[PDB]
Amino acid sequence: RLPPEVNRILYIRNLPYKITAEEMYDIFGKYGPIRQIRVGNTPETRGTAYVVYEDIFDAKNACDHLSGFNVCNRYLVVLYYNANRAFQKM
Amino acid sequence: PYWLYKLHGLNINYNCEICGNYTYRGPKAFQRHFAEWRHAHGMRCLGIPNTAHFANVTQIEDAVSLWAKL
Amino acid sequence: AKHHPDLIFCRKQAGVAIGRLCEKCDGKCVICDSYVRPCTLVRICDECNYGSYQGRCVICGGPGVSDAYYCKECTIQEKDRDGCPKIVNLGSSKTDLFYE
Amino acid sequence: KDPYFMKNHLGSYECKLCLTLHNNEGSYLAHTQGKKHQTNLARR
Amino acid sequence: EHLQSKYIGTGHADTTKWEWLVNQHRDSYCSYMGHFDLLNYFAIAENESKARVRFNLMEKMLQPCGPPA
Amino acid sequence: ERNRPLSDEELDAMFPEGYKVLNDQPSGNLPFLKPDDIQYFDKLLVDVDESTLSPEEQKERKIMKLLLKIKNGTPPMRKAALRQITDKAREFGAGPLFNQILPLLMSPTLEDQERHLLVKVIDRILYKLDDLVRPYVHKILVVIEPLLIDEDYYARVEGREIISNLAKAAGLATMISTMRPDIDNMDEYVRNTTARAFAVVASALGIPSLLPFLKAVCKSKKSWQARHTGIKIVQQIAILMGCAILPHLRSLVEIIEHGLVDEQQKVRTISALAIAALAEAATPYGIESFDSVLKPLWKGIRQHRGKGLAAFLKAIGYLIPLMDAEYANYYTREVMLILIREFQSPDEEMKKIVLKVVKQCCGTDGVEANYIKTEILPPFFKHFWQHRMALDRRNYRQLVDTTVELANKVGAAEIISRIVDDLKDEAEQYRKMVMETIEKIMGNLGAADIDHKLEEQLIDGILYAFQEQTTEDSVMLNGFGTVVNALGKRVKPYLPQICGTVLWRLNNKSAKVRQQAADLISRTAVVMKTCQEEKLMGHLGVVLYEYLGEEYPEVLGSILGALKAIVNVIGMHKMTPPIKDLLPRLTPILKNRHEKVQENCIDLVGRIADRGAEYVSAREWMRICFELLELLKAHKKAIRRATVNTFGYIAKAIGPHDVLATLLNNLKVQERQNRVCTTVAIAIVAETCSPFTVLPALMNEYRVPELNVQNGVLKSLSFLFEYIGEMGKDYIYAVTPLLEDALMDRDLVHRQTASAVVQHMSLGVYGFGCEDSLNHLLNYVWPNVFETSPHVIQAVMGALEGLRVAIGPCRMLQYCLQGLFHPARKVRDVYWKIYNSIYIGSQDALIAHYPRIYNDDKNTYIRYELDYIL
RNA sequence: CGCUUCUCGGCAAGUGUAGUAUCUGUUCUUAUCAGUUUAAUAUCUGAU
RNA sequence: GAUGUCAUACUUAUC
Repeated sequence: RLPPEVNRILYIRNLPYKITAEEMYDIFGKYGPIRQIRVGNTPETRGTAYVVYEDIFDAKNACDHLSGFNVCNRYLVVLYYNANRAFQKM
Repeated sequence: PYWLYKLHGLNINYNCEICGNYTYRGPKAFQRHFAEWRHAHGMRCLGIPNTAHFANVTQIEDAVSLWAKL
Repeated sequence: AKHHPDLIFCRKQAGVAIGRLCEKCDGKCVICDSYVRPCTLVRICDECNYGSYQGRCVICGGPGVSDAYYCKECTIQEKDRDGCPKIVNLGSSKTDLFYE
Repeated sequence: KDPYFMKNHLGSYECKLCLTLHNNEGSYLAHTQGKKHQTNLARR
Repeated sequence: EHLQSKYIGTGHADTTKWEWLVNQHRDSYCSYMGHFDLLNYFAIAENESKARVRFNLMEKMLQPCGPPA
Repeated sequence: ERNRPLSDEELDAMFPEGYKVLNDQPSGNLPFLKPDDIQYFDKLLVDVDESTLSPEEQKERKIMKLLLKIKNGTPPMRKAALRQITDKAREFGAGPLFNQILPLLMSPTLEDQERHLLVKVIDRILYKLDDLVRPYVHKILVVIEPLLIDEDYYARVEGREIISNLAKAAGLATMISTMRPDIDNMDEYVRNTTARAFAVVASALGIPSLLPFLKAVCKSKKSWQARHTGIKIVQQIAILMGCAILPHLRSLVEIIEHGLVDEQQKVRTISALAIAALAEAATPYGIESFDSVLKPLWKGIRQHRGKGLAAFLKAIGYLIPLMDAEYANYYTREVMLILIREFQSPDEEMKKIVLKVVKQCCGTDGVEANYIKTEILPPFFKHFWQHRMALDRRNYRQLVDTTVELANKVGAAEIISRIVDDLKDEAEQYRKMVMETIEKIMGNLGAADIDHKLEEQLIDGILYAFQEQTTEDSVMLNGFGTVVNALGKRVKPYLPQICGTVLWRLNNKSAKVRQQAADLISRTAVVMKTCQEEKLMGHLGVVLYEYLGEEYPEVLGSILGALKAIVNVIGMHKMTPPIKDLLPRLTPILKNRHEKVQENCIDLVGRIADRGAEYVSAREWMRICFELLELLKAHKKAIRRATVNTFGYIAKAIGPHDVLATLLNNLKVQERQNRVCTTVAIAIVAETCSPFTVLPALMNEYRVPELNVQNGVLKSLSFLFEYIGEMGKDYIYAVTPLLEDALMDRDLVHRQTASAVVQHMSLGVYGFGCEDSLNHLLNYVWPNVFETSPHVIQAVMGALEGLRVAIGPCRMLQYCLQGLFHPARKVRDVYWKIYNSIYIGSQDALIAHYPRIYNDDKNTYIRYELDYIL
């Protein structure tokens, strides 16, 4: 029993730019094995990242436990990955 | 077009015995021509005044009976 | 309720058992589903509140928290003098979301 | 420069030649190409 | 369907004039029997008392307009 | 499909630029068919090619093709297929529809969602196929039979609703004729399903409609299986209908008294179960009707032992509160020894029946507390308080209810002295059951019987149960809060010992331990103000103000709830975490995408706006009002109700001049649940402050050429009128030209909003002498009753029901005049519905407003009583 | 020599359910009689 | 004016 809006990939917005890969792997890997993590390296895409997990239930438990996580002084938000919303800049 | 003549009720033969047994190709067209100058000029020859009681009157005998009853 | 057109009420003989509401639907009316200007409480039937059905929500059906009451628009339009506003059958509402 | 497409009082598009309505701007530009629009352009 | 079976006198789309007239006469008889002012007016208009007027109103509830058609 | 592994190319193709890594298709656009489901849709892979080779049954293949859009298609495609199947259910027929739906639902490789969609399609095609599924009644009853015995409650409720719809559509003779060979079947599960279906049909069609058929099925002496199926159907009808078989209790008891006398023990057990269900359904009732049932039951319970004796003991325990005081005292004095002798029974069903009967055996006078504490409570503590009873839910809840009944009857201290030793055990389920029993004993009886030698041990056991929690259940925190509320001032040498454990649990590697500590601090927040503890609460608030950096959002929401509980239990302007250093600290906390944490932040912002509005420099509120528009459009139904109150409090504090412009600018968003929430917030701001200051501005949003903004302004005006009520008599003339111009628009949504605003103005200004504006609104809403939309028809019906109560039933009868005898049936049905609504609203007022009707030839319709004058 | 205050110039809010108003790809110049239905049209069913 | 496929937008303090 899972909603169809959830997926294996999760998007993070308003992320700190001084965060390293180890801190992101420790924050994303707390709910399960993370398959991949891509951080933005563009001025138009700064503060956003995409974390794809190996399991769908682990990705849902990670997305349920990352919306509003305590970070450095920004309001980071975790949301589900959408194909029509990620390609809005093109 | 045939669809605009079939949906609006056109191409339907109607006989009006008041105005010399004229032909009408629509019920709404006959209702619009009933309160007109031609139907009033046809009804003025029989002596009936142009009122609202003779709107749906078609035959001359029924209109004469409605004029004599009032 | 007014949102789901397939929801039907009991419309039975209302006794002396007062209706209850859950925490998710606290303050809302039974018919108009409004939370402004309450005027009269809801009277449940004898079959809708018996045994394990006592102290339950009339709209949702879970555990009750507060007392159910109707708004002023239902008391002025004589809508509270009808039968018991208890939702018995649940059709196309909160059923497909649990399986998905 | 289309002299038939106008703006209504509800934030929509209206074709007075064919007397059609369109909610968004993407449907008004796609309504010029068709059978009824060509028939209204040829009849007038 | 169920509204005509639960509350009598509602009506439907295929309701005749005789049944509606009988329902209106029954509602008028119930309003005359319920309200004391109409019963007092009916007792002051005739020479009978309130009990005879109530018995005449109760005996006229069965087919107040006549046989149906 | 959703858990399948993907390659690197599929992961790279689903990501945009600017990121650094740290035949098989049937007829085209049909969805993917399963390899095991290529039997029902085997005729869809080939082309149709309709050219003099297309029978009617090939159109039924289209009824299969929409089924291909219904099983595994798109949800808009599934909605379109359901609409095409419901709109064409009479034209397609029930025959081929049932012949295509019966092997699809009977597949051994189905799923839960496909079965739910098939049940929804069968329920949706049941309203248009009335009086036509009588040959197809058995084919639907054979598919709906295992749905009532399923594990899920929603599927069982859907099967019961489908059985009730089939019983309402097929009548009573066809359901009795179809289930007549289904009673003497060889399979016991099919016979039980047929008995449950017959009980559901008897509950949906009435008890005397199936009472002589059930009496003839129970009185027939041909086999024990038919009598057992009839007794099971009677037991299911008694367990389904609680208080509905109470007038029909004597006719059921006269049929149940004929059983339990044959040589078959199964029929006697079924009759005892039916008698127990009839005693538990109508209780306290059926005292005189059960006098002839206790005499064989006592003989069967005293002469034999086994499952039938346990069923007779359960029936006696169910009928013992349904008797008098002397009868229950005589029955309890002769059944306590049989209950004590059955305590060492190895069977689980007999032990569950004994635990269910022990709760009803001691519930009134007659049973002394000393004998129940001496000879009943030690065997109940030695035989039922085990580890295996906490595994099953039905064996744990009944044991907890029996323990609560024994604590309410004998005493709470004698049960608390024996239940405190299992609180520090190694099992989580037994400790949770002991904590739930302690919470029930503290809530029902209290803690006045607990002395000082047991309260510290109970507090230590509760601390050991809370500190050794492995699950996410809130039973232990609720039990600790109930124990603290029952203690009150007796927990005064316990607050430092709890604070040292709550502060140590906030710093750990796990994330659920800090959330559990914050929930325990929030549950014990009201016990500190009544115990003269102000420094500990001020220390806990200063700790929670700095402990908001927990990375888990479930711990941050619990910390926010604990801070809100500490701010509610203490003063708003006397908190060591003051409002001047907390409201800017929660302004980035309100932008969280969580459900409970954002709702707690919105509740804290509303409390800080309602109680501490003088603690800001009138600048952070205008910045938080722009963030309040982003707090809506959430699927929780809790933050959207508090954001409107927070916006109303901000408009009452900082003046309704800045939030109204933001609410008008946020009304043009073209998104669901974002325009109604801003309209509700604007209505709450107009109701909290003066409604006149938002009066021309609401007249300005209709001036912009937009349909959504005008609809939002009309909804805001209707909600403000509904919130005002009697105060809308002065704002009716300013809204009357807007309601007159909104009803003449071509859009039906604006006309429905204007009809709702007119209904709110009629229901609010009823009885104030404003009938002219109500009549002017009714004269424009009267052509809006002929719409085809159900929402517009419901809005017109609400406007008519408001105008009948505001302008009077005479104006409603005059507006509905000359429409009952109309030639057009589409207007005559609406006029008859309006006349029925006016008669249901006011039936006595239609006598004086009735028109004068002349007398006919055979009948008379002239009212001669009201025509006479003195 | 150091500290503090004021002013000026440059530097991704998603999913599921209920209904509804529009164009976009298209169809009927079959001439009478009888039946169901429609306020009246339209449509369907059998015989030249 | 209707039909049947597709798209857009709207409503009921729906979740």
